[PDB]
Amino acid sequence: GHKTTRRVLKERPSRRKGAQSKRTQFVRSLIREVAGLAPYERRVIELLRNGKDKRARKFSKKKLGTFGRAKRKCEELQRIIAESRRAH
Amino acid sequence: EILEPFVDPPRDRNYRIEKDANGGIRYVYDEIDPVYDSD
Amino acid sequence: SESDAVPQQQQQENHIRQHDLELESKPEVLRALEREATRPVEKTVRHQSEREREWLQRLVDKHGDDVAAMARDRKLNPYQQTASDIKRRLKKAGLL
Amino acid sequence: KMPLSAAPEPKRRFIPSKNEAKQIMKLVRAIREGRILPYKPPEEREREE
Amino acid sequence: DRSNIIAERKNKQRVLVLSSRGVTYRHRHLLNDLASMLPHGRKDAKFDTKSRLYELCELAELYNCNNVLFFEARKGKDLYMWFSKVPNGPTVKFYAQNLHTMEELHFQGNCLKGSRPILSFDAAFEQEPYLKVIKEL
Amino acid sequence: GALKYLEELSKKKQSDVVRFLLRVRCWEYRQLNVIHRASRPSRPDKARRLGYKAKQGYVIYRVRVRRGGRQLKYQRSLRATAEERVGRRCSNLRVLNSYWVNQDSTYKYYEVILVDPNHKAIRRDPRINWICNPVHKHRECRGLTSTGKKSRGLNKGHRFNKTRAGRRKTWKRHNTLSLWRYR
Amino acid sequence: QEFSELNLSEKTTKAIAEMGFTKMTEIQRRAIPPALAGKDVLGAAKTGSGKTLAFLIPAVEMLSSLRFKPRNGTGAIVVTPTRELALQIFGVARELMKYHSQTYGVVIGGANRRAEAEKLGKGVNLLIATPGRLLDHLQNTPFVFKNLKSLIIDEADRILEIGFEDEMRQIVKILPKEDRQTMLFSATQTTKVEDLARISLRPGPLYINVDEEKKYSTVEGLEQGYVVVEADKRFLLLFSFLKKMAKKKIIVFFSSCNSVKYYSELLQYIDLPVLDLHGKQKQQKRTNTFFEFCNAKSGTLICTDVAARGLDIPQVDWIVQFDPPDDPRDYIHRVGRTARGNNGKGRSLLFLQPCELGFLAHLKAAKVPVVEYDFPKNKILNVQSQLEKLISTNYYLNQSAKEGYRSYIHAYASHSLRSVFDVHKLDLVKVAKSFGFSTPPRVDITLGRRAYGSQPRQGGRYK
RNA sequence: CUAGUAACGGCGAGUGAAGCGGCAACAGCUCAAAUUUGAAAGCUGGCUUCGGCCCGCGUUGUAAUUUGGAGAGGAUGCUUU
Repeated sequence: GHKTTRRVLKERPSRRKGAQSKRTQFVRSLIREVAGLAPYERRVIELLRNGKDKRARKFSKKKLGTFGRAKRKCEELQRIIAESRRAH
Repeated sequence: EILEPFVDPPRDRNYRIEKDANGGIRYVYDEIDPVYDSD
Repeated sequence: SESDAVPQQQQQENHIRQHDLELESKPEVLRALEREATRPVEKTVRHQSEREREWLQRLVDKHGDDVAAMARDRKLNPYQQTASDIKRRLKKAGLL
Repeated sequence: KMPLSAAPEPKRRFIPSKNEAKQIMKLVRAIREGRILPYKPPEEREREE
Repeated sequence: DRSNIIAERKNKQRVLVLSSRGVTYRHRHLLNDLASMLPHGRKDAKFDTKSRLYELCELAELYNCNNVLFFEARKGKDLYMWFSKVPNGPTVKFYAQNLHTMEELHFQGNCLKGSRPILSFDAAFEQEPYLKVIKEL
Repeated sequence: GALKYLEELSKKKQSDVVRFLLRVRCWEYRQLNVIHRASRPSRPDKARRLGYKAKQGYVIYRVRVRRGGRQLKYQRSLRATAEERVGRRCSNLRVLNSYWVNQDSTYKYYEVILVDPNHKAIRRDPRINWICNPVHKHRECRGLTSTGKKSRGLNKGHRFNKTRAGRRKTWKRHNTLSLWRYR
Repeated sequence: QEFSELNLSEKTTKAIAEMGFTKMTEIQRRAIPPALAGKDVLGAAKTGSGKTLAFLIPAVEMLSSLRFKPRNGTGAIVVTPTRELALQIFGVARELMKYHSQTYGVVIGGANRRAEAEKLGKGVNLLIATPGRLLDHLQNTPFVFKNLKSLIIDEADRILEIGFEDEMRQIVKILPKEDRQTMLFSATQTTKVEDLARISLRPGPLYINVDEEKKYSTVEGLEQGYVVVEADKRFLLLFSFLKKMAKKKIIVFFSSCNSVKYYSELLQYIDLPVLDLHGKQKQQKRTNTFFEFCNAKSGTLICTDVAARGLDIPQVDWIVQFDPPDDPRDYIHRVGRTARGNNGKGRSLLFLQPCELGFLAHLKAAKVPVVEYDFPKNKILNVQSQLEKLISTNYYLNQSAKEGYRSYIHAYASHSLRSVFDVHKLDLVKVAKSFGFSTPPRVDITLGRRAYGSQPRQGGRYK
């Protein structure tokens, strides 16, 4: 509508209120190994180690409630499988 | 076997390359068969 | 002229003074308020402690004017202060 | 192999303590007002008592 | 042979019936009433709006489906319908205007469930290529 | 330091370590009294982020609450019932906050951080002595804790139109016939 | 022609007078008057002629004449290949704007991205940048670059050699073009340099040639000595060398200015007298120090290899390359020729770790005779415990050690010969022990299938 | 005032807001997630000749610093009690 000269704004410190911090990633990874897995996470990991990815995604979706949360959990457990094989 | 004495030595696809209707790039993936899963 | 289209260049007259402003017929109360706001005041210049003067004195008695050597000195300057800070403290003490 | 924090180390970890300096100056002010008793080495306290 | 079709030549067709997040009671009722007519259709709901559009093909790959019928809802009032062949086929986006579901109590008729329906097209469904693509979808 | 790790651990409550520890503690709490004094918080990260301090005048109290419906559902939260029962046992204390610590098949266990308003360590601290004022007498009974703030719908937005300033005050404002002098 | 002849501003004249420069080279005298007239400049000068002032005088004059402010963003952008060249130009620009109210800043790959983002958001009038980080800040950070009037591209042959071709293509595409004066410099003239001059500069350039035609790059009359030393003892060996080759002339080359400053303070405390040439001092101090070293019977001068690239190297007994060379071809040929000398032959020693020995294979391919220098283990003066106590107790030396360690790691990471010098093969604990640390400080070494049903995007706006 | 509007409803009885706009009044802050680590620097009690002495709480964290349209650490030079 009306013409005004747009400004470039100062970078918001509230932007990315999640974590790009390496220390929180370190703490999250260490706790995962120390604590272990949930029973449903162990079932998903035993399906993923057998190559049954479709069943794993359906089980995760059923027990989490969203396809995005299921995808994120399946990627996390696949990453855990990858580092476990690398350590093996 | 390096040829130039002081330079750095030079150094699972699921789609198909097909021309689209407009003339750019179109990707053709593996077709889905409607076979019912065991689960 | 406005070489760069700046809306603020007509407004002019990165650190500013923080604790005050630098501001540059009528009713009698207004004139009295200006007079009492414009009258000169004292400053109460902050002095230095005896131990700080002794520290700056001992620092001068060994190096004289080499403020870089005084900063390097670990024995006589335990808090490893920068030569600029010690020079400022010497200037405030009048020990140059 | 490296620390997790890349933050700088504060200068306070390389210079003598400032809290103890304030405490010692408070004690010096207390001795000068005679409020507290000065230092006597323990053998003096043993031979006095 | 797990095709679940017993015939001479099999018409392997599977539909994935899906609804968005902000659907209404009317849109949900239309979803339930339309998915009841399709035996080869699977019902799921609450697809994530912020997610990409092609992720619907990944959701269909999970259920071995080659058709998706998407119920996109905008503002909690507007219904858009997506008819798409999943791997590489065309997509038809539609807007649904006036809805009258099966729960409406004035219709006085009813039919079986999975009875192979006679698909009655219009004569404009061959005299225009876009209506031909819609017709075949 | 360690509280970041404990927060990340508390976020995995079905993992082996946390599941094992929760079951052993649930067994012990089941065989204790319904409302019993806890020497220290079992979840120090959670208590610390809710305002608990290891200072004289701060008290933890563990409480078990029978879970389930009251098909009439109790519009009061089980966490609110916990704070009210503890607030009556410790009628000289002010309920600061509370948090979930455990759950069983028939009970849900919560820990309530309380504050003594008559201790001199609390009355001298400007960060907590607001609770010494008599307007904070029995905050759990008037919906003034966290559960009370959630159950009363005290949020900003169009979704909370009838409850953001009080439901009954809004209803009284909308049902009042205002007649001015010049009509 | 002298610097007082042109009608520069009085602030710029005073700054150049303080530097001590009263006479120009050919490239300054032939580039500054046309560039002050607003004409784009194509150059053929090498490193060390004085091209830095030749592109910094018109930028400073433009910034002062248009009265730029920190709220106006970038006015001039100087793109450099490496971070140490950018830091040298930043030191020169800091000396040039001593009286100018305009701001100046550096943006280099390997530094803090968030601190650089805040620096760019506050407003940097003259921006000396590295292409990858400049492109990253131009694409993902909010800062004002709409008032750009000067784009200087410096040493374009090296930037096209490293592989920043597509980065500069996107940089020129992003940057505003109308009323922008472009000045591009390159010591050679390739097809990629011609392509860059075609996309960047306007249809009418001005082509200026200041280059010696008699380059003596013969591959037979040379002899390069090397010493194989592990990382954790490297400096110790140098210290022993610098205490055993006293009463001699030694030039030592380091990769960064920060490590030169750290080792200067370190050798001041560890009672070994040296002379330092790093880009954090006054130009006058540096010229006087180099003049004093050039007219001395003995002594050792420590400096950066890129800082002494444009320096008249005198007759010295030893030329030591302590850090990896930035330009290995230039190092071998030209630095070996300046090490051999006009009179009785000096020697050029190179410090090699036992993970960069493939350089020797390169010396096998170039047919350059090599000489191996070994050292006894018992003749190394072990001052490691004193060094660690000094680093642990002195806050200024700890800061300098951290800065030198970070600068060494980043310069090693941004290396042209990544096969010979790879940061991933470096043991950070040992090199930090060489710098004087018990534990290595934290640094960043670095700094399938397409989606099912996904067809390429054909519309929409992404910011 | 919006406004008996939107919205919901044996779409009957009816029920029934909110943003903007004008006004009254206006005021902003405290923690948790950091190692004070070159010095628990913090606090409740008791004894008092009232000035400073003991026991205890507390390191499973009491002071100071910081609260994301922020902040810290160094450097820097002015300005404040």
